[PDB]
Amino acid sequence: MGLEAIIRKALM
Amino acid sequence: HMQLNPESADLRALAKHLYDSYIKSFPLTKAKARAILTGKTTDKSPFVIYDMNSLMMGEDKSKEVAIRIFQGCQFRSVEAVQEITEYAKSIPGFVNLDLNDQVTLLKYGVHEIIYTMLASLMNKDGVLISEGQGFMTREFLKSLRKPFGDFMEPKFEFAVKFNALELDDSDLAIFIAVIILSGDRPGLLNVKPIEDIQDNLLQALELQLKLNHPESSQLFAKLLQKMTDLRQIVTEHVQLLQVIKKTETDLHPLLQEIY
Ligand SMILES: *c1ccc(C(=O)NCc2ccccc2)cc1C(=O)Nc1ccccc1
Repeated sequence: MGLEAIIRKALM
Repeated sequence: HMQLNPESADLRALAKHLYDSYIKSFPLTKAKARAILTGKTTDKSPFVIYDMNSLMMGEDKSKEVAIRIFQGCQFRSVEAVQEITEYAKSIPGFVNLDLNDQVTLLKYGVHEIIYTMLASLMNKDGVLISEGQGFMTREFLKSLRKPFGDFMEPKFEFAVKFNALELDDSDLAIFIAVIILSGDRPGLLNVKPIEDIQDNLLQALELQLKLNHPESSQLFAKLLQKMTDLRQIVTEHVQLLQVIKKTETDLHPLLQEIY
């Protein structure tokens, strides 16, 4: 959940 | 007979592309880390945290030390995930995957890559921190009260074995790309496109290790065997993350703003 947030932001 | 043919030349070009991107994404490289650890650099000598008094002084050069140290670990892992994601964007084909598959790959891969690359910054004595500005001893970390005392120790156990393979940044750039494009991660939508990129990266890795390691004929196989060590490390790591959430208190600022 927290990990996925950071990943999605960083890919954008 | 290995030949320097168009196919091999392209695999060397793919290896260089990843190496260059690796250098751009990752502030402290294994080449520089090993220079620091062996005292063969002109850069500033790291401050050594080896006891409670050297921790206090080091926090210059939470009421609870073990918690403060875990807090710094947590913030560093957010930073590392950002660096690995930037790297992942440079791997040919990766950003062209379904965005859900890109996310799945990184969510299941980042911990394996974090402990692979943390080994570059580790020796029998300890680990470089603050991009090589500090050195925290393995035994000082082991001295932290349960459950923090046993948090990093399995990553040291992995790293002294891993470091014995004497991989360099050129080897590691491809190895990490292979980890990211693992078609066996749970919940992947479209597996074959991932397998196809992994297959090309496995060819590039195998050729890298043949050219770069004339004295270990089966280093490629030895490296693929290290993925079971990494999976176990991450399985055990995730169990410890939970116990710490259940039994302790402590978010990174980026995470607070995302909500
Ligand atoms: C230190 C403490 C916690 C974690 C970790 O896996 N936390 C879970 C998490 C949740 C959301 C986003 C990121 C992470 C990792 C560490 C750790 O290994 N830190 C580290 C990483 C690289 C180099 C040095 C230290």
